[PDB]
Amino acid sequence: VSTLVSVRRVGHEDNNTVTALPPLELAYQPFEPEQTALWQSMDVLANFNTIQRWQLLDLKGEGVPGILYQDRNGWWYRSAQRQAGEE
Amino acid sequence: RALEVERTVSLAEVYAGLPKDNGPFSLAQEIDKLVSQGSGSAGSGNNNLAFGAGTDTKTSLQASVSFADLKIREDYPASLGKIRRIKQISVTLPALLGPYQDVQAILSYGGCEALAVSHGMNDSGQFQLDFNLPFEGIAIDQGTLTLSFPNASMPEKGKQATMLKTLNDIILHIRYTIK
Repeated sequence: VSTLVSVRRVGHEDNNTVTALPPLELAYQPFEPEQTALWQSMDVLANFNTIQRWQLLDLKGEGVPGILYQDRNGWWYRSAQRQAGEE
Repeated sequence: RALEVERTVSLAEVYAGLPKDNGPFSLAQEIDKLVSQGSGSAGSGNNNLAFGAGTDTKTSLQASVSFADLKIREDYPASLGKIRRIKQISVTLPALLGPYQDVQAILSYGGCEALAVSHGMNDSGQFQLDFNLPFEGIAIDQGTLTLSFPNASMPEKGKQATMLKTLNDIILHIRYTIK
């Protein structure tokens, strides 16, 4: 991507000089995945398996994927929620 | 020359729907109670959850159910046939095991009277189930059908003590005829 990082208004005098304003400068959120890549254990998803009938998808709408296990008679769901603990 | 019927029995639904003075209980909340402590019971009669009484089964968690208490004979009118005999029973333990894990469970009745559960996913006893002599003589309205999980005691440090705490239900797929 190209990101617009600096806009400046410049006036030019006739005696080959410059009348300049201080620039409006803009900063963007960076994508440096080589440094900030963090690995974390995932024990929340116990017995999740693509060999059996599990799925990361969202029912109920709700925009964040749940965990659906589906037998031929009943379906078992785990809706995504909020940890009340720390963050 | 027969009427071939399938019936599903959820044992946590059965144990929760016992009458009062017969001790209704949650199967998921009373298995990890009995696994954690040494011994106990849950309910009474034939719809009870306890440990085995005899030798070599003291560390085996047995979840028994009665057949007349299921009232399968009320699912169809008596005008179709008064003879209703079991053809095949399969067990399903929902979402318990991975693709490379095993359960050891024995489904018996009080030869062809017992059945060993291995994967618990529409699991019959057999390596191949062919209807080409399983369960001749067994009526749907008499008897009791128990399911024994061996080594299921945590103070004795058995395997499947940690595994039975993560148990959701026990599902029995009873197939029977109406001749």
